[PDB]
Amino acid sequence: DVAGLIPCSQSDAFERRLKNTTQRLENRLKKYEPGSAPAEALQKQIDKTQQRFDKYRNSGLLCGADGLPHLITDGRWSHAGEFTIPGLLFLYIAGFIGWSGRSYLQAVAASDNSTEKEIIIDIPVALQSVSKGFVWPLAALQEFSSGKLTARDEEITISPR
Amino acid sequence: LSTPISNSSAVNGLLANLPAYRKGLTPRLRGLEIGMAHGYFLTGPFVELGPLRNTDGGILYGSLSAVGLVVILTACLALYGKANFSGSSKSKDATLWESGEGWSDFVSGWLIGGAGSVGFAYLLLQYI
Amino acid sequence: LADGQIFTALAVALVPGILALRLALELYK
Amino acid sequence: AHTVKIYDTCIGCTQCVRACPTDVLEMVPWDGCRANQIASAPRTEDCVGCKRCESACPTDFLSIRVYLGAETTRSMGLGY
Amino acid sequence: WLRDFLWAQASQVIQSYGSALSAYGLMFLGAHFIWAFSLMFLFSGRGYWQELIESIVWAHNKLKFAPSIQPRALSITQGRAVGVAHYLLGGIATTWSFFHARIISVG
Amino acid sequence: GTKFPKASQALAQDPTTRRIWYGIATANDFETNDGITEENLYQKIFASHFGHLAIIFLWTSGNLFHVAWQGNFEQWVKDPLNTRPIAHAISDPHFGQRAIEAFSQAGASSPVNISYSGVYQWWYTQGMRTNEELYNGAIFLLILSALSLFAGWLHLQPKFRPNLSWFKNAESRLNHHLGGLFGTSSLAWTGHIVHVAIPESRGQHVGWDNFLQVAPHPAGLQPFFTGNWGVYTENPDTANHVFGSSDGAGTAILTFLGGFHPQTQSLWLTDIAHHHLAIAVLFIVAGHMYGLYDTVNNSLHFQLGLALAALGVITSLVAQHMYSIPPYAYLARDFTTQAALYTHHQYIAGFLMVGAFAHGAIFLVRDYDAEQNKNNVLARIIDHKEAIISHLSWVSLFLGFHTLGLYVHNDVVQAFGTPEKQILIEPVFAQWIQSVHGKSLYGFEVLLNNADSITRVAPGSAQPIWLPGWLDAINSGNNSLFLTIGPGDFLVHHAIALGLHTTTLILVKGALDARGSKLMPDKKDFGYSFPCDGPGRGGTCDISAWDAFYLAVFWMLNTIGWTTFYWHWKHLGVWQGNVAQFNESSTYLMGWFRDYLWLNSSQLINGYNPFGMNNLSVWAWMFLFGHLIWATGFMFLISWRGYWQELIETLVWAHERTPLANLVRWKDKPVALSIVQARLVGLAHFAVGYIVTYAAFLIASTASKF
Amino acid sequence: TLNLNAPTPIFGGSTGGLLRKAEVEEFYSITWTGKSETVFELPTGGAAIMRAGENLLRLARKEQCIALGAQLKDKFKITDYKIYRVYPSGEVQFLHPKDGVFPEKVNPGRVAVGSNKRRIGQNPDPAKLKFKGQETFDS
Amino acid sequence: NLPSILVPMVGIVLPAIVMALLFVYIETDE
Ligand code: CLA
Ligand code: CLA
Ligand code: CLA
Ligand code: CLA
Ligand code: CLA
Ligand code: CLA
Ligand SMILES: CC1=C(/C=C/C(C)=C/C=C/C(C)=C\C=C\C=C(C)\C=C\C=C(C)\C=C\C2=C(C)CCCC2(C)C)C(C)(C)CCC1
Ligand SMILES: CC1=C(C/C=C(\C)CCC[C@H](C)CCC[C@H](C)CCCC(C)C)C(=O)c2ccccc2C1=O
Ligand code: SF4
Ligand code: SF4
Ligand code: SF4
Repeated sequence: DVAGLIPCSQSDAFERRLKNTTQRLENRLKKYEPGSAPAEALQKQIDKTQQRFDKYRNSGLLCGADGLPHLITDGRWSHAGEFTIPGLLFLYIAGFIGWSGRSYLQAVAASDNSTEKEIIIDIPVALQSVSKGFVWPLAALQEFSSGKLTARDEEITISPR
Repeated sequence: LSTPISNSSAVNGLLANLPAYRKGLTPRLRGLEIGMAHGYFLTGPFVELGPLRNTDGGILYGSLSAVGLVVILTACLALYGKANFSGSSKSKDATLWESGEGWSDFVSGWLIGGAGSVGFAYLLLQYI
Repeated sequence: LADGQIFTALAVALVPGILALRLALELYK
Repeated sequence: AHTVKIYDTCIGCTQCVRACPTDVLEMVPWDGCRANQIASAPRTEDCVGCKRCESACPTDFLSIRVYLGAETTRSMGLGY
Repeated sequence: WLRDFLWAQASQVIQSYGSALSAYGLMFLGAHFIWAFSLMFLFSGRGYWQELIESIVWAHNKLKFAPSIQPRALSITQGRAVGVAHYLLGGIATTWSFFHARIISVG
Repeated sequence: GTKFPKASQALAQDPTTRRIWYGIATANDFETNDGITEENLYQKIFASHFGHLAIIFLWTSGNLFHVAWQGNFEQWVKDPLNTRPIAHAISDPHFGQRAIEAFSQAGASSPVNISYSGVYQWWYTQGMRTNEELYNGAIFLLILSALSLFAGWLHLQPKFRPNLSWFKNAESRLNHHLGGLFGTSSLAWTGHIVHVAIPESRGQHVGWDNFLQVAPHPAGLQPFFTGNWGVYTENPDTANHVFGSSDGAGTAILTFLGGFHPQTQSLWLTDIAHHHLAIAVLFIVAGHMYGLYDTVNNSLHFQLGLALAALGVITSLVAQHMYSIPPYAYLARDFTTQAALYTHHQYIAGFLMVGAFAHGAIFLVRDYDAEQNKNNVLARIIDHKEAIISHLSWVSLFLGFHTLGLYVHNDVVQAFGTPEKQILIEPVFAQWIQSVHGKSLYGFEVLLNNADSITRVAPGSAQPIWLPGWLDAINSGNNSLFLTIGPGDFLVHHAIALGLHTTTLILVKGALDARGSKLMPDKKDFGYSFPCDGPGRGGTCDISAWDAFYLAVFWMLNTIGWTTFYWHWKHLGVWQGNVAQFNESSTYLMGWFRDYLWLNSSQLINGYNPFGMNNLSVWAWMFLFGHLIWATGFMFLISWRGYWQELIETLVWAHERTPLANLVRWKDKPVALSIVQARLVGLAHFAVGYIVTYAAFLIASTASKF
Repeated sequence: TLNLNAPTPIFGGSTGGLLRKAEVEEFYSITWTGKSETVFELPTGGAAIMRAGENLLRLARKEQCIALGAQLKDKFKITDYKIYRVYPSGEVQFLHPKDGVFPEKVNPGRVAVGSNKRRIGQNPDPAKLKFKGQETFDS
Repeated sequence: NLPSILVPMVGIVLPAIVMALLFVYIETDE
C-alpha cells in the first residue's frame, strides 16, 4: 500500500485481464477443430498467460487501478525483488566485460601491430579477460588505491585553453 | 550559342522589328507600343477569371483589376529607373536599356500605352 | 465605444508618429 | 579580399603553393638559415578561400592559415 | 490529402496492438523513429562530433585505455550517406506497414 | 563600393546579393560597426532599449485599443462563464459569404476572433469593468511610448549623453532597481489591489472621479502609525461570496486565507496584495548595501548572458506556477486559455536559456582574456573542462538508452496482447513529496499527512494559517494543484531530464569549445560565426560555436515540446474528468500516437472539407501552413550552398541570352545563401513551423471539445 | 605581351562560357605553344583542339586558367602556359609567372609578404585588441 | 467604414512605398 496501491491478489481489475484474454482466445477456439494444431496452439496460449497471472498474484505485487502491476523503487527490502537484485545482476556482469576491455588493451597495445589484434582479436587473451573479468569488483580496489585506475593530468591529452 | 534560332532570318526580322530593338522609335513612343501591347491582353485573364466573374460588372471589375497591375508596373518600370540608373551612369553601348537617356518619359509611355489599352479594350467585350 | 473617441486616439498616435521617425534617424545618426 | 597569412613554422615543402587553384601563393627564401624557404602571398586578391592550401601543409599545426574576409567578385567565384 | 486519406487510413495501424496485424503497428512506429534519426546526421556536420570525441576519448585516457584505433567521426559524404540510407529506411517502411494493415482489413 | 550597408564597411564593397542579406544580419550587431568606440556603443544601447520599451507598451496598447473598440469586455464581465473573449474584428477582403458566416461567432455580427491570451481574466481581477477603462490604458501607453522615444532621443543629444562611468556603475544599478524598479512597484501594486481591485470585486466602483475620497478600509491609517497592523485582518469574504459583487462581500484588504476562492478557483485578491507588499520590503532593504566584478562589468555579453539566464529561469517558473496556482478569476476554467499561456511562456523560457549560453560563447571568443582571468573561478572550469563535458555526455547516453528502452519494452508487450508485461515504475520519490506537502492521496503519512508534526502545528509563534485553505485544495481533485501521477508521469519526467541534459551539454560544450579544441586550436581568431575550416583534417562542417547553438535549438524545441506535449495530454482528461485514458496509455509511445496526436486532431483537420467549413478553418489552414514551412526548413538544412550556386549560374546565363529580357539587368549579382546563412534560414523555417504546427493544433483541439 | 590577335582553337560551342562579366571588366587570356594537334578538355565544356601555336583562349576566371594548364602539365607536358589579364576591360597583365620562374620553384628577389614572426599557439586573444582596428592575426 | 479602407492601405499601399523607399536605400551609393 505504498501509494494507495492494492495488492494483485485483491486487485479486482487485474484478475479481470485473465478473464479477458482467454475469452478472446476462446472466440478463436470455438470456430476451429479442437484437435487441430491451431487448438494445441490455442490451449497453450491460455496456459502460458495463466502462470504469468499466477506469478504476479503470488509475488505480492502491487497492481494499480488499471489492473496492471507497477514497480516500486525507494529501495526497501519488502520491495527489493522489483529492482535491487535484478539491478545488481546487471552490475556484476557489466564490470566483467568492463574489465575485459580495461585489461585486454594494456597488453596488446604493447605489441608491433597493436591495432590488428583489435581487428583480428587473439582468442588467447580474450578468454583470459573472461577469467580476468570475473575478479572485477576486487581487482580495481588495489588499482585506485595505488593510483593505476587513473592518471595524472600531465599524461592525458587535453584541449587547449 | 550559335545555332539555329538565335541565327535564323525569321527571328532576326521579328526581334529587330519590335519596339525594344527598333532603331527609329523614341522612348515615349517605343515605351508606348511596348505599353500598348502588354496592357491590351492584361484585361483578358481578369474578365474571364477573377474573384467574381458571373456579374455585371465582371468586365468592369475585371478591367479595373487590369489597370491595377499597370500602376504597379509604372512603379516597377520607374524603380528599374531609380536603381539601375542612379546618377545616370553610362555604359559601353548606351541604348534605351543600357543607360537611361529616355527613361523619364518611358515610364509614362507605358502609362499612356498600358492604361490606354484597357481604356481601349473595355469597349470591345463589355460594349459594342 | 464611440466614433469620436476612435479619432482622438488616432490623433494622439501622431505623437509617437514623429519621434520614431526622428529616433530611428537619430539611431542612424 | 580574403586574408592569407604564412607563419614561420613552414618546412618549405612547397605543397601548399601547388595546392592553390588560383596561384595565390609562392615560395620565397628564408633568412634564418638561407637554406629554408617560406611561402609568400603576393596575390591575395585572387584567393577564393577554398582552403585547399592549408590541407597540403604536412606540419602538426599548419603554418599557412586562411581567414576569410570581405567578399569581392574574384573571391566569390562568379562567372558573372 | 491529409483528412480524407492520411487521417482516415492511418487508423488501421494504430488500433492494431494485440492483433495478428501488430508488427505492422510496430513498424509504422519503428520507421517514424529512424526517419527522425537521420536528421541527427543530415542537419548536422562532422566537426562538431570529432570535437566531441575529444571529450569522449578523454574519459578513456583519464582511465588509461584510450584505444589504438583512434575513435573517429564519420566523413562528410558518409554522414550524408548514413543520413539518407536511414531516411529511406524510414519513409518506405513507414508506408510498408501502413499499406499492409489498411488493405488487409477493409480491402 | 556602395553606401549600403552603413554599419558594415566591408559588406559595402561586395557587388553581389550577399551584401543585402548580411547587411541585415550585421546591422544591429553594433560590436562590429566601423570606427566604433566603447562610449558611443553604451549610449546607443540605452536608446535602443527605449525603442523596445515603446514597442512592448504599444503592443499592450494594441492589446488594449482593439479590445475596447471591438471586443466584448463589458459584455464579458457580466457572465464570464459562457462568453468568448473577442480579440479583434476580421477585415479580410478575400473572405466569402460562408467564411463570414462561420467567423461571425462569439455572439458578434461581423467576423471576429475568439481571444485566448487571458487578458480579459487578468484585467477583470485588476479592477477593470467597462470598455472605457480599457480605452484609458491604450491612450496612456501611447504617450509613454512617445515619452520613451523622446527620452531615447534625449539621452543621445550632446548635452545629455552620459559618460562611460555612469553606464558601468553596476552596484548602483542593482541598488536603484531593487529599490525603485522592484521595491516601489511591488508595494504600489499591493496599493492598487487594495485601493481599486478589491472594492470592484466587492461591488464598489472606484474610479479617478472618486479615488481620493473613498478609503480602502473604514478606519485605516490610525492603526498604521500606532503599529496596530492587525485591524486589516478584519472580516474576509465568506464561501458563499459571488466575485465582483456585494452578496457575501467582506471588508479585509490584507489576508492569509490560502487555497482558492470556491467560485472562481483562483487566488484571493487580499492574498495577492500581502505577498507583493512583503516581497517589496525585502528588495528595498537589500538595495541599500553598496576580481570577477572587473570581468562581469567589461563584457556586455556576460551581463546579458546572465540576464537571459535570469530571464530564462523565471520564464519557466511563470509557466509552472500559473497552471498549478491560478491567479485570475475563471482562468482555471478557460482551458484553451490555460493551454496557450503555459505553452507560450515555456517556449520563451527555452529560447532565453539557450540564448544565455549563446551569448556566453560570444563572450568567450571576444571578451574572455586568459591573462586577466587567472587563478579565479572562471578559468578553473576551463581547467577540468574535458571532465565536465565527458561526464555530462555519459548521463545523456545513460538516460536515453534506458528511458527509450522502457517505452519500447511496454509497446512490444502491449502489441502482443499482454499489457500486464509492461514495465511501470511508480514515481515514489515524487509521490513522497506531495505527501510531504500534505497530499494525503498517496498515504505516506509523514509531514502534514502527519497530523501531529511540528510543521503543521507550528508551536513557535502560532503562524501557520495558510494550512486550512491549502489542505482542502490539496486533497480535492478539482484543480491542478499537485496533479495525480502514475507510470506515465515517471517516464516523461526522465525524458524531460534527458531533454534537459542533452540540451545543456551542447550549449555548455559550445561555449567551452568556442575558443578551441584539438581539431581547431585557433577557432577564436575567426570570430563566433564562420562556415567551417574546409574538407581537410577529415572534414570540419558544423565546427563553429554558432553551429553548436544551432544544433541545440533543435534539441530545445524537442525538449520544450515534450513538456508541452505532456502538459497538454494530461490536462485533456482532467478537463474532461476522465483521467483514466491518459493514466494507462501514456506509459507506451503508441498511446501518445493513438490517444494524443491522432485522437485530438479529429476536429482540427476537419475545419473545412468538401461538405462545408467551420470556425476552425484558419487553424486547419495554419496547421497545414506550419507543416509546409517546417518542411521548407529541411531544404536549406540538407542541401548545401555549392549545389545551388552552380544551379544559379545556368539561370544567369539563360537570362543574359534571352532576347526581350537580356535588355534588363540585376544590380546585385545573384548568389546562393551562405553556409551559415542556410543553417539559420533552415532552422528559422523549421522552428516557426514547429510552433505554428503546435499553435494551430493546441488551440483548435481544445476550443472544440472544452 | 599578349600579341593579340592569336589563333583560337577550333572549338565551336560553349553555352558555358564568357557572358557579360567579360566585356565590362576582367576577363582572361591563356597563351601557350602546344606541341601537337591533340584534343583536350576545356573548363567550359570539353574539347577544343590545341594548335601548333601561339595557342590562345579567352576565359572568364583566373581559376579557370589554372586548371587548364595543370592539365597541360599533366596530360600534355606543355610547360609554356602563360596566363594573363586583359587591357582596359581587365586589370593587370601577366600575373603568372610573376617572377619569370615557376612559383613552386623558389626565387630570391621575391618579397616575404604575410610572413609572420610568431607561432599560432602564441596567438593573442581579441581582448588584447578589443575595440581596436588591429586584426587578431596581423603583424 | 473604418477597416474597409485601412487594411488595404497598411497591407497593400504601405508596402508599395516602404519597399520603394527601401529599394532606393539598398541600391544607392555615395
Ligand atoms: C500557382 C497556381 C495558381 C493558379 C493558376 C491560380 C489561378 C487563379 N487564382 Mg489563385 N492562388 C494561388 C495559386 C494559383 N491560383 C496561390 C499560391 C494563392 C495564395 C495562397 C492563391 C490565392 C488566390 C486568391 C485570394 C484569389 C485567387 C484567384 C485566382 C484566379 C484569378 C487570378 C488572376 O486573375 O490572375 C491574373 C493573371 C495574370 C495577370 C497572368 C496569368 C499568366 C499568363 C496568362 C501567362 C502568359 C504566358 C503565355 C501563355 C506564354 C507566352 C505567350 C506567347 C504568345 C509569347 C485564377 C483562377 C482569385 C479567385 O477568386 O479565384 C477564382 C482570387 O480572389 N488565388
Ligand atoms: C569495451 C571497452 C570499453 C570500456 C572499458 C569503455 C569505458 C567507458 N566508456 Mg566507452 N565506448 C566503447 C568502449 C569502451 N568504453 C565503445 C566500443 C564505444 C562505441 C559504442 C564507446 C562509446 C562511449 C560513449 C559515447 C561514452 C563512453 C563512456 C565510457 C566510460 C563510462 C562507462 C560507460 O557507461 O560506457 C558507455 C557504454 C556504451 C556507450 C555502450 C557499450 C559500448 C560497447 C557497445 C561495448 C562493446 C564491448 C565489446 C563487445 C567487448 C569486446 C570483447 C573483447 C574485449 C573480449 C567508461 C570509461 C562514457 C563517458 O564518457 O563517461 C564519462 C560515454 O559517454 N563510451
Ligand atoms: C541517472 C539519471 C537520472 C536523472 C537525471 C533522474 C532525474 C529525475 N528523477 Mg529519476 N531515477 C533514476 C535516474 C535518474 N533520475 C534511477 C536510476 C531510478 C531508479 C530506477 C530513478 C527513480 C526515480 C523515481 C521513483 C522518481 C525519480 C524522479 C526524478 C526527477 C526528480 C528528482 C528526483 O527525485 O531524484 C531522485 C534521485 C535519484 C533517483 C538518484 C540519482 C540517480 C542515480 C545517479 C542513478 C544511479 C543508479 C544506480 C547505480 C543503480 C544501482 C541500484 C542498486 C543500488 C540497488 C528527476 C527528473 C522523481 C519524479 O518523477 O518527480 C517528478 C521520482 O518520483 N527517479
Ligand atoms: C538570391 C536571391 C536574390 C535577391 C534577394 C535579389 C534581389 C534583387 N534583385 Mg535579383 N536576381 C536574382 C537573385 C536575387 N536578387 C536571380 C537568381 C536572378 C535571375 C538571374 C536575378 C535577376 C534580376 C534582374 C534582371 C533584376 C533583379 C533585381 C533585384 C532587386 C529588386 C527586386 C526585384 O526586382 O524582384 C522582382 C520580383 C520578382 C521577379 C517576383 C515576381 C513577381 C510576380 C510578377 C508577382 C508580383 C506581382 C504582385 C501584383 C505583387 C504586388 C505587391 C504589391 C501590391 C504590394 C533586388 C535587390 C532588379 C534590380 O537589380 O534593379 C536594378 C532587376 O532589374 N534581379
Ligand atoms: C501595436 C500593436 C497593434 C497590432 C498588432 C494591431 C493590429 C491591427 N490593427 Mg490596430 N491599432 C493599434 C495597435 C495595433 N494594431 C493602436 C495602438 C491603434 C490606435 C492608434 C490602432 C488603431 C486601429 C484602427 C482604427 C484599425 C486597426 C486595425 C488593425 C488590424 C489590421 C491592420 C491595420 O489596419 O492597422 C492600422 C493601425 C493603426 C491605424 C495604428 C497602429 C499603431 C501601432 C502602435 C503601430 C505598431 C507598428 C508595429 C510596431 C510595426 C512593426 C512592423 C515594422 C517594424 C516592419 C490589425 C489586427 C484595423 C482593424 O481593426 O481591422 C479589423 C482598423 O480599422 N488598428
Ligand atoms: C494584406 C493585404 C491585402 C488586401 C487588403 C487584399 C485585397 C484583395 N485581394 Mg489580395 N493578396 C494579398 C494581399 C491583400 N489582398 C497577398 C499578399 C496575395 C498573395 C498571396 C494576394 C493574392 C490575391 C489574388 C490572386 C487576388 C487577390 C484579390 C484581392 C481583392 C478581392 C476583392 C475584389 O477585387 O473585388 C472586386 C473589385 C475589383 C476587382 C476592383 C479591383 C480594384 C483594384 C484592386 C485596384 C484598382 C486600382 C486602384 C484604383 C488604385 C490602386 C489600388 C490598389 C493598389 C489596391 C481584394 C482587394 C483578387 C483581385 O481581385 O485582384 C485584383 C485576386 O484575384 N489577392
Ligand atoms: C541506493 C539505491 C538507489 C540509488 C543509487 C544511487 C544514487 C547510486 C549512485 C551512484 C553513485 C553516486 C556512485 C558514485 C560514483 C562516482 C564515480 C566517481 C564513479 C566512477 C566509476 C568508475 C571509476 C568506474 C570504474 C570501472 C569499473 C568499476 C569497471 C569497468 C571499468 C571502469 C573503469 C569503467 C536506487 C534508488 C537506484 C535503488 C534503490 C537503492
Ligand atoms: C552523431 C554523429 C557522428 C558520430 C557517430 C559515429 C562516429 C558513429 C558511432 C556509432 C557506431 C554505430 C558505433 C559502432 C559500434 C561498434 C562497432 C560496436 C562493436 C560491438 C560489437 C559487438 C559489434 C558523426 O561522426 C557525424 C559525422 C558527420 C555528420 C554527422 C555526424 C553525427 O551526427
Ligand atoms: S604548406 Fe605549410 S608546411 Fe607546406 S611549404 Fe607551405 S608553409 Fe611550409
Ligand atoms: S585560400 Fe584557396 S585560393 Fe587562396 S591560396 Fe588557399 S587554397 Fe588557394
Ligand atoms: S562546405 Fe560544408 S562540408 Fe564542405 S568544408 Fe565547408 S562546412 Fe564542411
